[PDB]
Amino acid sequence: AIGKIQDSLSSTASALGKLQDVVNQNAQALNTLVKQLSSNFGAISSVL
Amino acid sequence: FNGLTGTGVLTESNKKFLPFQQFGRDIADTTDAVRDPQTLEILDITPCS
Ligand SMILES: *[C@@H]1O[C@H](CO)[C@@H](O)[C@H](O)[C@H]1NC(C)=O
Repeated sequence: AIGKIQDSLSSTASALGKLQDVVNQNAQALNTLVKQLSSNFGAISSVL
Repeated sequence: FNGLTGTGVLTESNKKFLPFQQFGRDIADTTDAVRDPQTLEILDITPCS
């Protein structure tokens, strides 16, 4: 059983999807926060 | 640089700007790299520590 868990963890990349989604969601939030600086918000330019 | 005001550290770089490109931009449209209008050389802009 230990060998089977070793083989499954070595073969299936979607086993740790429960942590990969957390990391990806943090990446999406950070990227959205960075990209929101590009919006004009009705002004003449987005560059202060 | 040509009216573009900012604070940062100018270092020698290897980003091959195309001959018609004057300014480089980041994800949040901050000025990443500029070409000097006097001597046609390439420089990064890294904000100070
Ligand atoms: C600035 O001066 C240099 C000579 O020092 C010259 O080669 C260059 O063409 C000048 N810049 C422009 C935009 O003409």
